[PDB]
Amino acid sequence: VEERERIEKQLLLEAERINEIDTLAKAHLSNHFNKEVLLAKGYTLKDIMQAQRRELVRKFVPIEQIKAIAKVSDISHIDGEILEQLVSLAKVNIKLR
Amino acid sequence: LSINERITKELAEVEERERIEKQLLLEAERINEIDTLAKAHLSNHFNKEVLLAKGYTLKDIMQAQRRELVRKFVPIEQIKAIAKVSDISHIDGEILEQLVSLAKVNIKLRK
Amino acid sequence: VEERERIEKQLLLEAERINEIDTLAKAHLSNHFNKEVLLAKGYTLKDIMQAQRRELVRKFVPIEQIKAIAKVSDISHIDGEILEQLVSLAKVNIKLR
Amino acid sequence: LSINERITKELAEVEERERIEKQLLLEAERINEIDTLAKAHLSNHFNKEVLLAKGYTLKDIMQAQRRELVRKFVPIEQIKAIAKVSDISHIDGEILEQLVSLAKVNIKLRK
Amino acid sequence: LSINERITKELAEVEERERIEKQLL
Repeated sequence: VEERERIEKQLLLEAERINEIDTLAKAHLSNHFNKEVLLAKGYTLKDIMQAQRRELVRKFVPIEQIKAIAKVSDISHIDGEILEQLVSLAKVNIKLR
Repeated sequence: LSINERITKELAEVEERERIEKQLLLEAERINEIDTLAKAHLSNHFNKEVLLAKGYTLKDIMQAQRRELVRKFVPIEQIKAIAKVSDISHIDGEILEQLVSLAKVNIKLRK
Repeated sequence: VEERERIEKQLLLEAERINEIDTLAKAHLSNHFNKEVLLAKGYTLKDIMQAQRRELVRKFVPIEQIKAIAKVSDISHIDGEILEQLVSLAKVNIKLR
Repeated sequence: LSINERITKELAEVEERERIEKQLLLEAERINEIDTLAKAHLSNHFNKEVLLAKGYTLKDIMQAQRRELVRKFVPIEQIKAIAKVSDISHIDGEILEQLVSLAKVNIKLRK
Repeated sequence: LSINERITKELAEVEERERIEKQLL
């Protein structure tokens, strides 16, 4: 049953990550990307989270890093570990901001 | 081996050599970029001539120049975030390529 | 996989040789023999390099050495180790020049 | 052995002797050139007579004269480049022929 | 001994002599 215990551990980890992302996004980007209205428009939870992450990168991370570190200007299809690096850089940017 | 098997082998052989030629051009551009960066942003003591006199491979010279440029331009926090560690002594590779891209962005915005 | 590693070593060696030859040639012979225009005219990379080497010999190395050391006046067909000796002598000549 | 086999053997035998005769003429011209060079550019102590008195083969005399001419005329850098080494003590041969050709070029341009 | 180990030793050697010179002054 400890397998489900560790699954629940990871569930809590990603839920806390989602909560942090949402809280920091609400005070930074807009109310138009709130979870309720995004769900009403018909987006899944993971899609909502990744869209919010990409918008976060499109606010703090400058474009030049995107076309150099992420190798593409459009964050529309870069998702993955590169997106993790981008959101880490965005966190650094908002820290220094 | 019919005619189609001849054509496909010929085309694959030609494409392989074309890709190799493109790789050679890419390596030449990499060497030129390393030369320009070392001349413009790093001290004379890191010139290829004196480093080669000390008995270092070309690739070692390239990665040393890259590691020095990252420390000079990229802040320590960005290194600790992207590379996940402070030390760049064992980060040569694709992560080093991302770091030098960030250093190029830093020098572009600095000017 | 180390066989490909040494192949890449030799690739870097010849790429550095090509880069050095090109850089020294551009400032010495002409812009007409630039890699871009030579490629546009339809010459392979090795053909471009050997043509640049022969032109280099035709600039620094005097003709008498060519018909004595290389045994022929025309560098058009001498390519090989003799061409290596000729380009070495050209390097010596540009050093003393 | 038919008639054609007779003709081809006869022609090959004749050509072999002609090539040998040409080789003998080439050796005579080589000896004449060595004599002229030793007389014109090298000291009397390297004359064939005194060297032979010291118990040296003819070929040794030729290569010694050549080695001395290369040092006298050809600069040390050209020797280190073409012959890949500074010492000419173990470079007798085709490389020595190239070196003496360069020495002939040097003496021609000197005048 | 890599390149970094050369640079750090060189800089430390230079700084030591500079401190000695300051001590002499």
